[PDB]
Amino acid sequence: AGEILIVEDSPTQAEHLKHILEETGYQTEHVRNGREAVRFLSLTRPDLIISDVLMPEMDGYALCRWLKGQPDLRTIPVILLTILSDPRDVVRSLECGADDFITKPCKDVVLASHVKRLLSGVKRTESITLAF
Repeated sequence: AGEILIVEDSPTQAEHLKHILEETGYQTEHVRNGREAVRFLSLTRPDLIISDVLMPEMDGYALCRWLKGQPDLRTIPVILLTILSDPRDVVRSLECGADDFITKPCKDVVLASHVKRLLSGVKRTESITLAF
């Protein structure tokens, strides 16, 4: 129990995220950019999303802004994996509206506890639901 969508362009980094999250017991799915995540979320609802920033088509900031715009999807917790190397990085992060920020190079332990914490938070909420 725990279905997590990983949004990551680097195949090896995606794999590392796959390893450490499945080892703690989550089921995971992988997508390469934000636009693919949109296509995924048309059919499937994950419990949590982890997105990197740098990606083709639709970057992680843009995906977060989009997710928080959608009335049924805004509730899914998003972790932004980000690198803050200049003031524009800080501004883009502050505006994207992710639920959690983790800067790259990170400890697996920290990523682990963040996922856990955010997922214990959404244990306070049907086959058919109307979108109106």
